[PDB]
Amino acid sequence: AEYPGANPKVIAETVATPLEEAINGVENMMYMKSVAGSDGVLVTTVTFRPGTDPDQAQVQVQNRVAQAEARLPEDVRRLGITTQKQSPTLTLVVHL
Amino acid sequence: AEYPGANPKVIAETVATPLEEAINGVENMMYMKSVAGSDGVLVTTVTFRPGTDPDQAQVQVQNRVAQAEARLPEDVRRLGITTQKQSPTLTLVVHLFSPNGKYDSLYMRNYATLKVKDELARLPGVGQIQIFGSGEYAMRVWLDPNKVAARGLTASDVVTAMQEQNVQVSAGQLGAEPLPQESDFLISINAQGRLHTEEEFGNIILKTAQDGSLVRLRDVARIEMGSGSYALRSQLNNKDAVGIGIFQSPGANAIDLSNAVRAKMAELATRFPEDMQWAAPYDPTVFV
Amino acid sequence: PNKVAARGLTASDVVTAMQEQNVQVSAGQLGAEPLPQESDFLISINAQ
Amino acid sequence: RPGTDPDQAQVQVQNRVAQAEARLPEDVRRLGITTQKQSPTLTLVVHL
Amino acid sequence: FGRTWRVMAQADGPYRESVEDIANLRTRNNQGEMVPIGSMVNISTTYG
Amino acid sequence: PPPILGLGQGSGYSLYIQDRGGLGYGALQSAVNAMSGAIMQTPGMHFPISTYQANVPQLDVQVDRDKAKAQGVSLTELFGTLQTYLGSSYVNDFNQFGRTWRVMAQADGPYRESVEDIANLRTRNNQGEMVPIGSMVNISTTYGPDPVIRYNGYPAADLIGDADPRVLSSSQAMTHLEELSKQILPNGMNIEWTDLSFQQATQGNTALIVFPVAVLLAFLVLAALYESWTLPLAVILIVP
Amino acid sequence: KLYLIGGVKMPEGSSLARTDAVIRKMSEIGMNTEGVDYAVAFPGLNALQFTNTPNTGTVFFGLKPFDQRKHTAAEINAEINAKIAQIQQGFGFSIL
Ligand SMILES: CCCCCCCCCCCCO[C@@H]1O[C@H](CO)[C@@H](O[C@H]2O[C@H](CO)[C@@H](O)[C@H](O)[C@H]2O)[C@H](O)[C@H]1O
Ligand SMILES: CCCCCCCCCCCCO[C@@H]1O[C@H](CO)[C@@H](O[C@H]2O[C@H](CO)[C@@H](O)[C@H](O)[C@H]2O)[C@H](O)[C@H]1O
Repeated sequence: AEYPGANPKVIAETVATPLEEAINGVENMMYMKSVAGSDGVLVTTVTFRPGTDPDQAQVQVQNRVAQAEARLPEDVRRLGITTQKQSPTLTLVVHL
Repeated sequence: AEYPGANPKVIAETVATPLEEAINGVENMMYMKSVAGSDGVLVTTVTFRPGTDPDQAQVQVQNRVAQAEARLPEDVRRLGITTQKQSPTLTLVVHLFSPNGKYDSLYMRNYATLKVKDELARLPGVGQIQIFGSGEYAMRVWLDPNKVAARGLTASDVVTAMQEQNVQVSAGQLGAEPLPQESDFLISINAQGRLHTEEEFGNIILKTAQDGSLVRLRDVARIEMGSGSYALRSQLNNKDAVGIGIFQSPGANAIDLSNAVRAKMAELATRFPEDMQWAAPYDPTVFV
Repeated sequence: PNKVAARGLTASDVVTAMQEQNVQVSAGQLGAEPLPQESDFLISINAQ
Repeated sequence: RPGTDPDQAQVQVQNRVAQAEARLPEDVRRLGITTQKQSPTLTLVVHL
Repeated sequence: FGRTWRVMAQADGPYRESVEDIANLRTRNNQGEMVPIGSMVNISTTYG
Repeated sequence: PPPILGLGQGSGYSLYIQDRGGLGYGALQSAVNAMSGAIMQTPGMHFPISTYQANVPQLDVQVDRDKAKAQGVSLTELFGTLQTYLGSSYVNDFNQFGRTWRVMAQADGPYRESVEDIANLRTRNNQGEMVPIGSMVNISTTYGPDPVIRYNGYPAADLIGDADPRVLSSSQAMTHLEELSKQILPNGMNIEWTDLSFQQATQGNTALIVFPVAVLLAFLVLAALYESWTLPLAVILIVP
Repeated sequence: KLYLIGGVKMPEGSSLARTDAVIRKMSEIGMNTEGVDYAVAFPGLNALQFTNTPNTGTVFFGLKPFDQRKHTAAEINAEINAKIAQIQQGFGFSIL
């Protein structure tokens, strides 16, 4: 999520807490963390039990986030939250 | 769905009806029902053919409500509408209760929200926990219409004052790009405009008087942190209480899970304030 | 549009008028909480 | 491909449109994007 | 308490107990005057 | 680097200290400092590393709403000037190169470099004149964290450290550091494991049943081949 | 099933306070009943829909285990039902 111009504290209190509240209760979530940076960016990582289906995890998390969106500040809504599954399978890195 | 202050009639007409028009035809659905009460809450239950994947059913239903949300009333969707599969098998119901009377159902229910809810839902085997009693905390500003009208003010004026004066805001940084030369320091700026207590809310400025004095919210309203819902009470043994319904996820060990939640409650025992204890009035695993 | 303009009205004017005069409204109820003395009746209010 | 589970395909395509929404114009993201498994096969037609 | 909650604005209970309480709520007209709503509305008993 | 992508260090520990009572960011930083000292003075593990730094300076702009109403400037116009000028404002999208990109409005760099710059941006009052906002704001200095970290819904700080498989294996270094967490501990603040540690902290260890049943199966098929409940041992005891 | 399900419907248009009074009365009736360990009360709860209506209420009588009871749950049901049939304020019931 992006809150352009926001400091870490306002991001944590007005973006991270409502999102964590809407995500908590998703099945097979073993833990989660939230990182709020001075660049106006929040990265929330939800890690699930091993053997979980990452696609079902992603759709459930994204659904809870979508329902929490309305209680988020207007410019954050306008920029749009994104949910995506993180992959560990780095194969190549290419530089220009 | 929630529609604060709405008649069951218009909840059915403008919230239940368009939703139902959207969810109808969903895959494997057996039937759906919609109950709209005078507490402003709509509950729509969609029951599917046995053997249907519950998670798949949930994603399809939320797909259809997502299509539907555009035509719902603004205040309905501003609160959000939640789609969730039901865990049918109850494994244990616990109660937080206050035998003497220090704590009311509001305090105990929100203590459940804050201290035991999250640390129960992460136990190995639960599928769904449910809270029954009072409601979540809410900053209630109880207006007196007569005093509001006396100062030449309207309800809309008061609401716009609360909205304009209770906001966070993003104050940016000092020394960020673009710059003709490299900066030495980066400093973030905080400009807090969010209120945290009843007194600050009461200190909201509404208008200026011919007196020249500042007309304030506490001049025309009683401010409290009360409940967001006054629709359901909970008592255990005629003492104020809040009931927690624990539902296991299919494939779990119900005996082991009930033992686990009981032991967890005994662990949170160390951190309760006095005059608040807990009970398990019903245990359905004993049968097995 | 000729008649709408003849009344000095714009398409936005008529559209917003239609927005403002066909709308659902919530109107609460009489005898609801909080009360210092417990109420006997709860009477829902419908505004259409 | 033939033999692929249409439900898994639906969920994956849905996840990826969800991740791509932030790279689209705001006017599009506002109106929402639908993702349904579907066969273009008109199985029959009923005439009134 | 680390969480987020709604702040709500409503009339205090004792001011929404009667029909006349509804008729007595006031608002602003096109000349700045405070007028009660009872003059422009009809309030009827019904069942539902 | 790590042996794998996605878990953490090699042998060792990943830990999170969280505050459940509201002790504040300074208390968390003192907790992490005292801990890291304790881990260092423990002979095996070196100084642990974290991303938490509560001593990041910043500026707090409080507003005098009384003076705001006295001067006739709206609170939302004040916050709006702060927002657009200092924090940038998202306007809308535009299409170029066949793609869609953001339009951002912000004060140029060298007009948001000093506290006088904050005081110097101007908003309009009810009399319609343009007034500097510095008269109504009180910019002070404070120290906080960047980034703000939360773990399991509570404020928290991470702590990942190197191991000493030649001194203290991770399994009992875990309970060691649990003893330290009880040691350096305020009530309402606790620790929780993450990455491999969480596994080791919460695993329903099954090896202690796979090893027996394995040797049982071996002895049993040996007995079948040997027509004896006593000859198979003559092989099972030669492996150690 | 180690519990009984009792409830009340009050006259249409009643307030939740009246239901609360009636529910408290039947709760204490259940307590003064032998073998009923608990009187779990939810005034405002409609048992058929588990929605909230202002003129209905529910109370579960949590029974003691049989080895400490000396009455069958049907007999507790009959006794509590005869006791709460005396309430004229509304229509109260207790079922298995
Ligand atoms: C004795 C407790 C266990 C009973 C077993 C439940 C089986 C009954 C059929 C299943 C239906 C349960 O339906 C349940 O409705 C209740 C209505 O209070 C909701 O419960 C709600 O209670 C409070 C107060 O109203 C709300 O503020 C809260 O957000 C929500 O938890 C549950 O979210 C829903 O799951
Ligand atoms: C010459 C060019 C070399 C390019 C090398 C690119 C690979 C570099 C990898 C960096 C270190 C790998 O080590 C890895 O670090 C990441 C990032 O913190 C950790 O990742 C952790 O945080 C990330 C960030 O949200 C989570 O998505 C993840 O679930 C969690 O485990 C891994 O647990 C650890 O295994």
